[PDB]
Amino acid sequence: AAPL
Amino acid sequence: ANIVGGIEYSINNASLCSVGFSVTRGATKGFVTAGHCGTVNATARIGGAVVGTFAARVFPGNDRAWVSLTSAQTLLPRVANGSSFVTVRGSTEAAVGAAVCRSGRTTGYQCGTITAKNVTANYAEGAVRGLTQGNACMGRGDSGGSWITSAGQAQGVASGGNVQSNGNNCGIPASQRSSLFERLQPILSQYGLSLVTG
Repeated sequence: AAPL
Repeated sequence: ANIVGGIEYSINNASLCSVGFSVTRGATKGFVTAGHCGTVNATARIGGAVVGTFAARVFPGNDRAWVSLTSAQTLLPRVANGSSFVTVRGSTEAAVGAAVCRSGRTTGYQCGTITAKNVTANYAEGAVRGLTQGNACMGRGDSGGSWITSAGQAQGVASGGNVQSNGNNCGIPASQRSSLFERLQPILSQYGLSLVTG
């Protein structure tokens, strides 16, 4: 996961 | 500008995010969105016009923010779905297994189901805890947008997910997607906000  | 869940807005003429939900704080108009979208006092613009500034945010730890708008903005109890709208009726939190949709400027309106709650995302900036996970797809730019049930119960604002090289998780099977949102309830109580409903 990454912000979006 | 007419404020609707899902539309694009820019921050300091650089980044793009999506509007989560129209809300009020006493006589002040605002919208909730993701904390990573801006810092306090960053300027928000909708279709090239200044509409307000970040009034508070928390990120990482949590991923939330509210933008206080100028008086000229029109708050609406709606979320974009293509050319149509989903009406906001309230904020009952749905359970694991419930169907949910999200709306944002990059992938439009996508639906799927909630698969887990209280998830931790390890973002480069620090961990964000307590996110709920759904398997509706999302892309870069969808952050801050609305998560809502087709019945109009607002669930939260998009935070992040396992995007691939094309900028989204829409080209991978739903079973493999992790799309995360920050719960709306704690944002409303933290900032003393009221949702606009219809």
